[PDB]
Amino acid sequence: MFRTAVMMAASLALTGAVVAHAYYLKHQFYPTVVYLTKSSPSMAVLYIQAFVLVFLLGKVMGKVFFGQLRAAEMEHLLERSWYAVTETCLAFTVFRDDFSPRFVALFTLLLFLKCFHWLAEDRVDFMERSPNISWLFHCRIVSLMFLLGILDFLFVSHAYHSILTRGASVQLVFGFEYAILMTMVLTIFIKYVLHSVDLQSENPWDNKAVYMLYTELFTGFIKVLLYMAFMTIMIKVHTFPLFAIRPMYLAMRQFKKAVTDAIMS
Amino acid sequence: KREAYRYLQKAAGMNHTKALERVSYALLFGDYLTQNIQAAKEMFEKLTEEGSPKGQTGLGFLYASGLGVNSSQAKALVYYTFGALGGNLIAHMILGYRYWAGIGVLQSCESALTHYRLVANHVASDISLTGGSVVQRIRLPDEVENPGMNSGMLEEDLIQYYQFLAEKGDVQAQVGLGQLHLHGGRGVEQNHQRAFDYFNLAANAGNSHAMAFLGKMYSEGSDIVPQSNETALHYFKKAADMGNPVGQSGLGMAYLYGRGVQVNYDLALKYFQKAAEQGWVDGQLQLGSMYYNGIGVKRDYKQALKYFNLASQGGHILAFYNLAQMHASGTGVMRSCHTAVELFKNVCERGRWSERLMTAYNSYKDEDYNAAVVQYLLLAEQGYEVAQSNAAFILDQREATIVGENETYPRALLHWNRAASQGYTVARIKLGDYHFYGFGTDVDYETAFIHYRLASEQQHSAQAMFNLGYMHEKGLGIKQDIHLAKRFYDMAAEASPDAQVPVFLALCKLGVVYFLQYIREAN
Amino acid sequence: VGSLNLEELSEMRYGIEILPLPVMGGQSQSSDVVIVSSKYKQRYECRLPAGAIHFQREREEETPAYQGPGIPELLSPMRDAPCLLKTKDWWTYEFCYGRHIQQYHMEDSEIKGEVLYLGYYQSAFDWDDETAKASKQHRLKRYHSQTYGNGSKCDLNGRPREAEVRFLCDEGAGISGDYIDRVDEPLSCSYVLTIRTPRLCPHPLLRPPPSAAPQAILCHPSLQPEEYMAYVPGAEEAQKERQRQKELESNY
Repeated sequence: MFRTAVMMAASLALTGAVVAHAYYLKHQFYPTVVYLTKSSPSMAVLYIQAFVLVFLLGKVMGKVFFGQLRAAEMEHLLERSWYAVTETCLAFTVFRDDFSPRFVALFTLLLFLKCFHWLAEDRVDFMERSPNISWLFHCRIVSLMFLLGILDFLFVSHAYHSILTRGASVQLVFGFEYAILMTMVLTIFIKYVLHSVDLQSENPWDNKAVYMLYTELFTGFIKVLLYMAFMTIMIKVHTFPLFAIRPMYLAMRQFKKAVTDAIMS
Repeated sequence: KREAYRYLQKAAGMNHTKALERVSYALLFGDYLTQNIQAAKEMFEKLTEEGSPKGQTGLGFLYASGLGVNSSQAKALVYYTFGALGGNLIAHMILGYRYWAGIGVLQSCESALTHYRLVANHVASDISLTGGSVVQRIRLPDEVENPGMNSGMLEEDLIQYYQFLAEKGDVQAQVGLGQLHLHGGRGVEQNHQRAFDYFNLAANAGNSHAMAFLGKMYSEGSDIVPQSNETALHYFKKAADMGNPVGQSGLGMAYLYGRGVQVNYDLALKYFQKAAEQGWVDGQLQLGSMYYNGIGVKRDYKQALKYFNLASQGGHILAFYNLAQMHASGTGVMRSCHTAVELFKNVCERGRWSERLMTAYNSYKDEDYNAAVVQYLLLAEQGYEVAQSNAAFILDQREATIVGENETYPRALLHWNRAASQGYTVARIKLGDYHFYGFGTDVDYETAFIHYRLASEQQHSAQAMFNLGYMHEKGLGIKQDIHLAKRFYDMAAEASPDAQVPVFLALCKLGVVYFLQYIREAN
Repeated sequence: VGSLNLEELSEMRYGIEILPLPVMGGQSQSSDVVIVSSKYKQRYECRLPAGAIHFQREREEETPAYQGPGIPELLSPMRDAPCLLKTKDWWTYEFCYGRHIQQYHMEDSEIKGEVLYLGYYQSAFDWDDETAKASKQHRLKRYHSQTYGNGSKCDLNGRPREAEVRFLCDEGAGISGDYIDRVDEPLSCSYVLTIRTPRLCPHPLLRPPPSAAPQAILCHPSLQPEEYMAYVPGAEEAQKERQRQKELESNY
């Protein structure tokens, strides 16, 4: 993590230089802050420092929960992160609410949770074959599962309250994304308990593995249903969705492959 | 100009007063010549011993503002009074401000009223015989604190765009450029030739204001275009044919003073009323003047007062002059001296010498801060608001090397105090800072608190409210109360949208301290 | 570049008067005289007062306690004529001394809308308690303050309206009577009334110290030592006429 430490040190030095420049421009306490908030490049450097701190926190949390593993997990993280960044910015333009740093923070937190969900899926796929099974692995998995579930439930409840009170303007995107994340967490829990039952039973117990596949396909159906409902509401409210069309196609393709595999089997 | 002043210096020293006075007032202010404070003092002393109004006024300024020779508010008063009695105007305005603000001499409204009335009468004659020059007042504190705004002077790109539009054929652009060149200012020097050319170009298209201003210029006369009463009358008639309020006012003036036609009061009254009904300031002023004087009508002071108020809201100096005269003499309205003095002061701050500010401003942008600070000290002796603030600011940042670096803060505090009494929020906040940190005077949290509170109450300054919240939180001057601090921070937040982040951070700090205290007291 | 006597500028005050025609010029040059010539080449000599060169504080006695009526006694006559009225912007305030503070909207000399209570008489600030810092504030700022609480409800926080009624001295209020000068209020229900009255002016501590002593400047027209033996509202206008006439006549 030498490169991460170097990057965070560089960002900290840059923000310290910006703060020092502002302070030496206005010796008081209020005008320096108002100049920082009025000048654009200084606020941009502050945003970069905030993003770097978020990245450091994400690295710490990933080391605590999963721990390194530096593999296709990282490649999937990068690919889905680029896709999610494109989708998020698209959905942001989808509405006139530009800038709005609180909404930017909300989107960043959503991206944080989505990246952690993808890493959880990759760790589940690694666990299904031949992991370093121990007490700590189970503890990490259950702790991450409970944390993600609690946070997702709280945020979806807040989104439901917001859309009931204010309306379906921008909070519905968060609601649907966190609903998809809840489906992902349900799939993760099902896969983990199935693998635990398979491991604790010594014998392969294949009669349940097919059932696990059944559960998987059912969950996929649920997911695609949610997505199509999203599409419906997104054509009911505004003109035409643009941000989620590619994820819709991906979900449709995955469900089609799953149902074809189930039929041929 | 430099070569002209070289000729003057060659003719100065020991021969004839005019060049001596000119070169002395150039040496003192550092403009058009290298500043020589001691040489200026010598010239002023020689002129005072021999006798001259301007030479005595300069020496009085030196003895009053502390430049060059040791300050003495007793001899400076003598020199100022002899300059005022000699027939000068700068001495008159300086003495008027000194009596109005209670500086140096005992406070009184009568003496300041007299001095400002004399200066206002002279400047009113000047603007009536010339037309008046629009003064562009720019203050360094707001420019430095807000560098992204456009100052009173128009940007060069905007001037180029306006000239391009005028050359393409835009009649309104031509009229605007002609008006700017005739009046001057806003980044454009006053030019009669360019204004005349633009008015001629716009008149060929059919613009009422074009021939209206052409007739006004012909009636008033100029060094370039010779005076022609017949041409002015023709242009006024042509403008008034299509319903131009400026042309109507010009034709009414011609009828009143018999320029081109005979003296007819009824037609002048009708044209003035027609011009006033269209919102034209000059027409309203003329109608109010003829109603107050009773020229052709009965002397009803109510309508004259209303028209003068409307013209003053329009921005005409003569309206303020007449209103101050009415308030001083008790004519039409009750005799109140304070309002008359204020109106006379606002009139006098529009004289020819008021242009010197720009020159001083120029010397501020040329890094020659000494001459800028001397010009600003002079124009702050006269009681300007912009000059006092600018001089205090320059003395504050220590860019002026003329004053002793162990005495910049006393004078800066003095000028901030003067600028606070004329209603300037920045001055009150800076006085609070000076008494807070320890600049100028010893450390005194009580006085800083008082000035901050006064600024917050009078002008509703967000930074004043934030500093009040800080003082209540830290327990400086007043008892340490957190609830009042929260109230003041909320008031600062609601008083301005830019105070969101600092108030939020200060409230976060206060909440952290409150939580720590709660944990300490609770088990 | 040079010294600036800020203390002299603040405290010392002068005024110039020219005598008709004495003869100075040959006497001591003790730096208390200045040689200045008029526009018509006539020379004068203005003799400065004692406080011009050397600044000396007048030995003013320290402000003692009022041997006569006290501060509450000076404010006692306010009960005789209470309920001072003053209209500012959209609201008119009625200060009934010792009774209450009221706020209401007046249209065509008629009270309209809800009538608001700003506070009732709670207590008076006693000047005999010098231990409190409020005594220092009052003495350094020269105002006598009272509090009015338990007023009408505030539609922002629910706390009762609180009013701070402070009195200052003003001789110009002797003819016009007691009148409320300033009204201050932040967005909260915290009213501040500043009233200038002449009843408490005779109090030395509350009366601001003028300490002016307008030391006059005497400009005795000077003459050469060779011609000396051969010759052996309306107030301001009169003063200026005197000055100009003296200058013109001495020019002869």
